[PDB]
Amino acid sequence: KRLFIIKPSGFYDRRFLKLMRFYILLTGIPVAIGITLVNVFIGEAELADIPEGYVPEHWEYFKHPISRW
Amino acid sequence: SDAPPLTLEAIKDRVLYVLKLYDKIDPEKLSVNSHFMKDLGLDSLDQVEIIMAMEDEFGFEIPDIDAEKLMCPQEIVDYIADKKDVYE
Amino acid sequence: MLKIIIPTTMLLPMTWMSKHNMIWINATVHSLLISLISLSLLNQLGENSLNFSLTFFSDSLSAPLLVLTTWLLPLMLMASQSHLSKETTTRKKLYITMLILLQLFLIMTFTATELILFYILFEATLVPTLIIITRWGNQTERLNAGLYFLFYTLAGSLPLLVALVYIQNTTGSLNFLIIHYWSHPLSNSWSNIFMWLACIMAFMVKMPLYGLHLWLPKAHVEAPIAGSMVLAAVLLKLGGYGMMRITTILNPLTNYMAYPFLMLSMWGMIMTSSICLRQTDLKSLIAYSSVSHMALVIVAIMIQTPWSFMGATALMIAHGLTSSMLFCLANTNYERVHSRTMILARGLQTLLPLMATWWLVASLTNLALPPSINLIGELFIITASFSWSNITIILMGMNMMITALYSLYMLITTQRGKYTHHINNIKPSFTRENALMALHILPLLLLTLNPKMILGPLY
Amino acid sequence: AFSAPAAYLTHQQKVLRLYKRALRHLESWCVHRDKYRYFACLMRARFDEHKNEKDMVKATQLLRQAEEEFWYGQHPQPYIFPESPGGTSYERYECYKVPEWCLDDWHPSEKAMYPDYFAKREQWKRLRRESWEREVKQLQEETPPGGPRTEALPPARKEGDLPPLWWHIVTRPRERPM
Amino acid sequence: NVLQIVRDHWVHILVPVGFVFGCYLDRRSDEKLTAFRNKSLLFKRELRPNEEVTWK
Amino acid sequence: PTIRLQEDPDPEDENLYEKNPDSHGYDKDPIVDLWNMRVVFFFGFSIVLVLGSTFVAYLPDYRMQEWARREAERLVKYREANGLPLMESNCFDPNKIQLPEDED
Ligand SMILES: CCCCCCCCCCCCCCCCCC(=O)OC[C@H](COP(=O)([O-])OCC(O)COP(=O)([O-])OC[C@@H](COC(=O)CCCCCCCCCCCCCCCCC)OC(=O)CCCCCCCCCCCCCCCCC)OC(=O)CCCCCCCCCCCCCCCCC
Ligand SMILES: CCCCCCCCCCCCCCCCC[C@@H](O)O[C@H](CO[C@H](O)CCCCCCCCCCCCCCC)COP(=O)(O)OCC[N+](C)(C)C
Ligand SMILES: CCCCCCCCCCCCCCCCC[C@@H](O)O[C@H](CO[C@H](O)CCCCCCCCCCCCCCC)COP(=O)(O)OCC[N+](C)(C)C
Ligand SMILES: CCCCCCCC/C=C\CCCCCCCC(=O)O[C@H](COC(=O)CCCCCCC/C=C/CCCCCCCC)COP(=O)(O)OCCN
Ligand SMILES: CCCCCCCCCCCC(=O)SCCNC(=O)CCNC(=O)[C@H](O)C(C)(C)COP(=O)(O)O
Repeated sequence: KRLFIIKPSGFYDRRFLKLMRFYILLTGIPVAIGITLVNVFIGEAELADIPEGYVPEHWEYFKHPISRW
Repeated sequence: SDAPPLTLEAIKDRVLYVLKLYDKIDPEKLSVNSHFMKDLGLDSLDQVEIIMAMEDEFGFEIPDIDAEKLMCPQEIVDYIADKKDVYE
Repeated sequence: MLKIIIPTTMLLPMTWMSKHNMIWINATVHSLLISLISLSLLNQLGENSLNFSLTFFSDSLSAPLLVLTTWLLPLMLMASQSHLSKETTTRKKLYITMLILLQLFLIMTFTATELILFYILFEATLVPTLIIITRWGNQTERLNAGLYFLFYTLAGSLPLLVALVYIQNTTGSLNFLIIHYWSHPLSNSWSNIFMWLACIMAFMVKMPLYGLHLWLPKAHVEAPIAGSMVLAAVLLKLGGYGMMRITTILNPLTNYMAYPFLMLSMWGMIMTSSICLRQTDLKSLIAYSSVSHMALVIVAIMIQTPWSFMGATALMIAHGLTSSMLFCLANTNYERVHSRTMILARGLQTLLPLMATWWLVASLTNLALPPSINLIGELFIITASFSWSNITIILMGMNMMITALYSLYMLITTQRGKYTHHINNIKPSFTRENALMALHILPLLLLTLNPKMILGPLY
Repeated sequence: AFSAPAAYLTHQQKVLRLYKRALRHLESWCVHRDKYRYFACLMRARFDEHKNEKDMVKATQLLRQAEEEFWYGQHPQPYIFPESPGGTSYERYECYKVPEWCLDDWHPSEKAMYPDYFAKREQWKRLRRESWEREVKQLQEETPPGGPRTEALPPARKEGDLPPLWWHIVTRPRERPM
Repeated sequence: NVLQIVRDHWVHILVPVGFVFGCYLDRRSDEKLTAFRNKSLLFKRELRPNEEVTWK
Repeated sequence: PTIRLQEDPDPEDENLYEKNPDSHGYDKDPIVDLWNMRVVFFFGFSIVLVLGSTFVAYLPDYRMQEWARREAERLVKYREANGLPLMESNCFDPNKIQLPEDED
């Protein structure tokens, strides 16, 4: 026969975990999608020689677009 | 799953079973309310052998201080029931 | 460096002009914002430090320490607002003001270009800490603790002041860059021996070195929760940072002036770890653990190798996070049962499961489980010490064992077994407490992915 | 476990306890049922040999040398019932025992489930609150002036009285609580 | 509508304004240390046809 | 009085859950408490943690380790293409050093 199981309250831990997951995901799903879209459509730069008489900007010495920005 | 919840009725049948398997007790004149020393004519060592038989029966050990006073089958039934949390 | 500093100062009138019921919200929001802005000092050039101006500069040694300070402020605010609820508006604003002034002094000390400014700020940190301990401390013993914290510190730092002004008279400068580029060997003379001692003992007492450590159990145990958090996470690291800076003018004397401090630190590592095994107070246990960890840092700084400096930086950061988390965990239970005795409340895992998870993770980082940065720092220091002498492994090995022992002892005593029958006022964990634990723990775990950030200048 | 202890054990209680211990350790040595039954009857006989001794001193010395024999000949690894204080299941289910006062800290959404259980719990709480003062008064009545002498508690004696100090005995968690 | 909510939330401009002011003062501090701009043996360079300074 | 002083009795601590069964432990006022929870969670987990970890993960190579690797590659190619030693035990040119002339 079904008896009652005396446990401490699980409402508050569960609510905390849902809130933490919610906020972390709220801002971290857009970042994951943005990094994917950048990596797929923009991509990294390719190594090239410095053309004659040309002087690159300081950010043009890095290959990843996010690091460059 | 494991064993079904114990029912006072199964308990008491089992205690009476072990008690009529005891040679010093008259089966046709033993009752659930029979005093061990007073009605059945036993001494303390017989009563000790009886508690030890009861632990062998129900697979759990009974402390000496508590046992000193299980002087009738009904008291053994009540002890086992209140220990193993059986209400019916 | 001005961009980080002015907003921190701004925090002051922002909290003094806020409504009575919005002080915590405002302070927490803008503290977090300041922490985010600071996060941008981690970009380091490589060959040299970033010199913003004549007065301030940031290093790879410095950047991790500043981020930890700024991150610790909002956590202290979250931990404080519970036990300060009954307080008047003005006294709550005064408490927050103390915390803000402490953050301001700390940021400046780490980035000051020259030693006299470093000394002044490193000493200015004493006033808010003392006020916090003695005014908001729960027990009668706080007054004695405050005196111990003050006097032990000043008895070390005043000879440092004399030594610094003497050094600027003989060298012409105390600017750290000039100090480094124009470094010349220290001869072996009585004058140089006492100059070495006067340059070292202040940072030794800040760490603390074993035998000069008696102020720390008092002060860390008698302080309110935020006071304890900042005392363990950041204020102990002033000694390590200052020693790492100052030991550039001390060569080649350190080769043999370091022997007694190494002996004290290794044996006292063993001693304080053993002490943690027989402790009836739960805060007392966390304090002595801090001592044991800082002994390891003292050894690393004294042996003067690149691997030892890297390990010391990593261990300082990791200890700062873990020790603050452990103090907050103890304070939650204290808030429940109003006693610090460790065997009073038992079997708390049955009543508070998620807090038991936080306890387990904090205890696992305290014993330096791989691949946490606690073990990264400890392993680098142990390797450097092995190179220094192969016999150090025996002491290092023994310490690792005793640390595991008392860490799991604390965990088992407080979380396992059966609950004390009489205590029935253990309410569910608040969202505030769980979020405080997570905000301690997530950053530590995140740091494992990018180990180089906390490694330091030598890297 | 359930009975209040006394200031000391009588000679008779010591003798019965030694009888039980000797029998259990003999069963540990004598694994099989028939051989144990034989040697247990021999034990009972050797025990009955001095049953009717009137000299208390010689009875005490018999008990003492019997205890010495038991200690020299005990089983180093006697059988223990699994839930007994040395058993392999002794405190196995203590992590599942939650005190009942935890149920008052439940969220109202948690108590929305199980309405009948919580109504009946409110009834039990009313009962305890309305019995407490009578319990205290009765205990003050039935107790000697120099404090209690044993750990024994009196029953209820009036019409609607409850035995004093009953709440934490009646509301034990369970022995298999989950 | 906005009068009293400005009067009770105006404190939320202090720290961002301090941040902006600090960035400004850092730039002004940089403007004082230009004695070796385009003068170091490692980075000395020929100016582009239209640029005035190598860094500001 | 057999007393020493006129003192308030030490009060019992109040349970935030009693007047607010879902109270987050930030404040007695349920609205202020809810908003304290929200600002903590947003500015700590959303802003600082996620965006800050991303910013630190994509920090440009100012430590010059890629540059150093490419430089070492050039040097190794040139040096074992010419039969030269990979590294020289002298960091500085011995022709630019002027040792003290006599050693005894
Ligand atoms: C969680 C809730 C509770 C809280 C928990 C606590 C949470 C705390 C979190 C705190 C916040 C943290 C923030 C940190 C942010 C860090 C971001 C970062 O650093 O990015 C790094 C990095 C960024 O890349 P990058 O260096 O910028 O790019 C370099 C290249 O240029 C790029 O190369 P490419 O452009 O060529 O590649 C293409 C592109 C895209 O690639 C593609 O589209 C194609 C991929 C290949 C697909 C091929 C098959 C598919 C198609 C087949 C079928 C269709 C075709 C056939 C159909 C017809 C069939 C007939 O690649 C990607 O975009 C990869 C995805 C990147 C995602 C990054 C997400 C970061 C999130 C940051 C915030 C964190 C929020 C957490 C929650 C987020 C939600 C999860 O991303 C990764 O590291 C991804 C990791 C991939 C791992 C691969 C597996 C390796 C496993 C080996 C080890 C394990 C072995 C076993 C172990 C032991 C077991 C026993
Ligand atoms: C509880 C924690 C407290 C903090 C720990 C503080 C540690 C301070 C200890 C200082 C380390 C060593 C100090 C100086 C190094 C050598 C000391 C000396 O004994 O060595 C010999 C010195 O010879 C004699 O020993 C002279 C010193 C003896 C007089 C000092 C009294 C020591 C008694 C211990 C008192 C405890 C001091 C700490 C107070 C708490 C070396 O011979 P010598 O080559 O010729 O001298 C080298 C100096 N020269 C080159 C200028 C000539
Ligand atoms: C509870 C439920 C649990 C189950 C759910 C689990 C979900 C999965 C969890 C596991 C996730 C594993 C992720 C593994 C890491 C992948 C990304 C990683 O590689 O990023 C690292 C980088 O991590 C970041 O550096 C972490 C930085 C630290 C974050 C700090 C947060 C802000 C500060 C907070 C206060 C700090 C106080 C202390 C300061 C000292 C290293 O990147 P790297 O290999 O290079 O990238 C190569 C390509 N790049 C360089 C172009 C990107
Ligand atoms: C909380 C407890 C901390 C205690 C710390 C105490 C130790 C601090 C270190 C020594 C303190 C005094 C050092 C003096 C400051 C340095 C100045 C200096 O270097 O000048 C020396 C001068 O050196 C001295 O005069 C120092 C002599 C000592 C005077 C005071 C003695 C105090 C006690 C000394 C031993 C204690 C130090 C270690 C104790 C550690 C704490 C237990 C050389 O200059 P000249 O005079 O020009 O000599 C060359 C030209 N003829
Ligand atoms: C392998 C394991 C080791 C085993 C070794 C053990 C060795 C045991 C040897 C035998 C021990 C003795 O004879 S012990 C000698 C003790 N002598 C007496 O007790 C005499 C007086 N009798 C009484 O007091 C009561 O009648 C009483 C007997 C208590 C019964 O009472 P009830 O009837 O009212 O229950």
